[PDB]
Amino acid sequence: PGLEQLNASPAIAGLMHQASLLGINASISPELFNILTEEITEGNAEELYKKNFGNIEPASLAMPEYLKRYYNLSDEELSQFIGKASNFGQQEYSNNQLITPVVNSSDGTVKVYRITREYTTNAYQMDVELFPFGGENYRLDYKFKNFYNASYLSIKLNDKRELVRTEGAPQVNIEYSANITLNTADISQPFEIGLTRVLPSGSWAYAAAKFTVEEYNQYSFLLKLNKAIRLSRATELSPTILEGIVRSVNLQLDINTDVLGKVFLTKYYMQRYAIHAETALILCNAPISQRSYDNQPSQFDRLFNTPLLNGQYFSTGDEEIDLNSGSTGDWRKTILKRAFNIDDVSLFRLLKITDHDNKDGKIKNNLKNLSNLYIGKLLADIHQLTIDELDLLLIAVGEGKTNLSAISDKQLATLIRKLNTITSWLHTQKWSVFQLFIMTSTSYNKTLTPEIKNLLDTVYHGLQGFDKDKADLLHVMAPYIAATLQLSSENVAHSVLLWADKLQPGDGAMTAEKFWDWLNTKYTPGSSEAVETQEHIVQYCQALAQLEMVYHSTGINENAFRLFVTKPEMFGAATGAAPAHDALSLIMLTRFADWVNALGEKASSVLAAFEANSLTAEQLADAMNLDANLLLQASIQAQNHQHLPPVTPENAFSCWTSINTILQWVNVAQQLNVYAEDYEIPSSVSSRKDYGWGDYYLSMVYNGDIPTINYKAASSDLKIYISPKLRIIHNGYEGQKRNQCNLMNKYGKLGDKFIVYTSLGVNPNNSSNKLMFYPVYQYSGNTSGLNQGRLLFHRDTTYPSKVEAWIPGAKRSLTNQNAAIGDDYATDSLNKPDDLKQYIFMTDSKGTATDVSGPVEINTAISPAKVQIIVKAGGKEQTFTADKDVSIQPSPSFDEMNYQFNALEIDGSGLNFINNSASIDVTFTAFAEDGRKLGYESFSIPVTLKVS
Repeated sequence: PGLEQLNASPAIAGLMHQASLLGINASISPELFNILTEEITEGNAEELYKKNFGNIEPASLAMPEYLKRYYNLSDEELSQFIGKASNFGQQEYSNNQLITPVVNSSDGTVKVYRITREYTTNAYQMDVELFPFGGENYRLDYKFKNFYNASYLSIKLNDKRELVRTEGAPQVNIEYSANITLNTADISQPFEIGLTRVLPSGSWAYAAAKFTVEEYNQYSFLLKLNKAIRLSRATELSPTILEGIVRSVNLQLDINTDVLGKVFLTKYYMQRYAIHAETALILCNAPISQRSYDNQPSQFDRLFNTPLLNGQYFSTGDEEIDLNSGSTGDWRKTILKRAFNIDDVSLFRLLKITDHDNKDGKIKNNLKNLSNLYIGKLLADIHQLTIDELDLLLIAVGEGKTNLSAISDKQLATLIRKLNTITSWLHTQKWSVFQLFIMTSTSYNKTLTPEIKNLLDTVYHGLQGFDKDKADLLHVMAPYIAATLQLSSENVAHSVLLWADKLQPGDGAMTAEKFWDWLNTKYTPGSSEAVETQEHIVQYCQALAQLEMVYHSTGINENAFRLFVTKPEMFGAATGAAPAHDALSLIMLTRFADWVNALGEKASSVLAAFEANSLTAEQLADAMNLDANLLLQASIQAQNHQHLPPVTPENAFSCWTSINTILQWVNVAQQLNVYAEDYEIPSSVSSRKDYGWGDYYLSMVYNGDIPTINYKAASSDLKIYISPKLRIIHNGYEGQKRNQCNLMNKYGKLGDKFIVYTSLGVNPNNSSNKLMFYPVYQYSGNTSGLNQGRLLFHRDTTYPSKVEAWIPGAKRSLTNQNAAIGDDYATDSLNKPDDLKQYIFMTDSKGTATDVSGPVEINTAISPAKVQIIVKAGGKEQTFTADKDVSIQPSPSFDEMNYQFNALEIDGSGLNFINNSASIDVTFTAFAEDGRKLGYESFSIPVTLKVS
């Protein structure tokens, strides 16, 4: 739980990137990872919508009740993603963005508007807002702060195009509204609405905001909203809280890996520590978010001014604040005092941890400094450390020369990690930070202690004439120094000497040899004055105390300790490099010792095996009494992930560093433990009784069913309710029509209007192919670029060729050079649509030729309204129009169109019954813009009555 062991064993965790780590505590599936990652553009919007959403139209999804129901989210949770909405059209900015759906009753369309506001000028002296009332007409709300005594005010879209001008001089605290119109050309670019007020002498004061207005198709909008929502449910954070994180971290409204990483770091910080979301964010290295959202006070005011000294923290960034300890400054210093719960002195130490460079206690008051001091204090706070402990521990890890200052985000994160790992470790071990500090750090403060004077005298008289040949130096040396040290045996001391020599602790690299030389040469006992080098020798002194602690602190088998000191190489050391003193290393020695003791008596065999290459896994297995394969797969597992010492199968068993890593694989795994007088009706009726083609046979209605039939019985009367859905598709059974239609779909959108050709033939002469081009001529229409016309064609021939279309009437030929294999268009210059009415001769210069006949003009436009449903029961036919009946109407798309009829009421009796059964005719039909019927598919719904 909480993934504590994953935190405990950094080696195992090290294999994986934090990004994956997120998967455990906060819910984000690999695919969800993908859903977050995909980029959303307006072009992409439709497909990604098909991607992210099913058949549902965005008009259906946009309804607020529908979302709540679908997501199973509370109204508040829903309100967090989407700007709040009133009963009225009025909507307001929430989290510095406006999100407004706008539907026009005329069109029957759903369009979602999103506006971005960013202040270029002022932000004081100005407040401007923009609301979309409808297409092309917007309401502008602007209020004035600051004073300007102007003759008139001009609201300008750009330097040129003033939206509004006022003869009166604007006054204080009055938001004034003026209706303004913005064009589609205007909307496309994020424009700057600038309010300039001119007073005779000023002459003017200027304040302006940059608005980004985005039009969203129903589909894409839901997608982007989707990411906002999925984030909030899974991470379990507020959409505003996330908003701060995203807005803070990267470009507006984009969810990135870094952003996820930040959500994760915070969650981890808050899971492990009492810390609330806002404080954990700063731990994550963030700046205090000054914004106020959700009717909550900003992170900053809540952080600093929940209590009141008697002043609201301005956080201006202008004010110089006296942080030194030893001075009484502004109330601002007092502000800091209540917030952190610190004295002036300790605050000074805080500032110093924040910035070593800052000579006097003065602060810029910007966000960076506030974040830096707070970082120092929280750095102390999350772990169980006072500022003293945080200071020693920072110097001990070795970091604190280094200041928070401007520090790499990468480095702040590293610092966070180191602190987290060690703190959890000390916490487990029952060791204080100071105890750790005395042992870790290379400090060794220079002083002639009585203890030191005594060691030296004994050793000095002891070592004075030493002959290397006669005896081992360490051996001879061991009892002298041990004698000085309290309760250390000769062996313990000898092990210590080895470690000291390997470590070389000091600003001056030190060796016992260096040490002895200095002693003989320079040192005199009982003399106060001495060579400055002494600081370095003092280094030796504290260092020995240090090394000794490692042995006692870790609790290592003494022989094993000698082994580590004598051959750190086995422990994965550089073997040429000094035995490591790090946090990573100290834990390593400790885990190694515990392991040795666990081995117990057998440990001699193991450690001995350890001296040579003889120790292996599965040998290790017998000792641990774990299954051999467990160790072996630990090894495989080690080999696959990347580690500080790399791990290879040859090596998995022979070198110790791999062994320690493999064992951690073990720790992780073990942790996971791994009569009739109603209608005696048929119980349904949906079979294609008949299917009919469009009038022209160009388009048709593909099979889609009338889901069920219901009925209510009355005296002589019958009420039957039906739910038939309509489908319109443009594809032929097969042939040229499909090709032409494919061209229309590929090259153009729905309602567009254009000419297609009925009869295509191969030319006698000029043709080897018996193959023909499939032409269609597009017009300027709903979606047309510059051109009046474009000639579209589909060519079967694989080989590259030029296609030319010649017109006898026109006497001009549209040309395409090296047309694409599948489909291509020859643009028309000095385009006249009338020309294309005339007979066209199309050919490849190479073997293909075709002659086109029977030109037809077609209008693809179908209002959902024009399409109908017809019914035959009894004497009278019944009809139902789409506008009333179609709940949501489909966006014009060439690909397909679906129409939904809510429910329809139908006649019965009459419908005369034959063979005691009768059917109710239901036929779906449609009519396009040019005036042909797209097709129709007729259905039957049978009914049975009494029996004669």
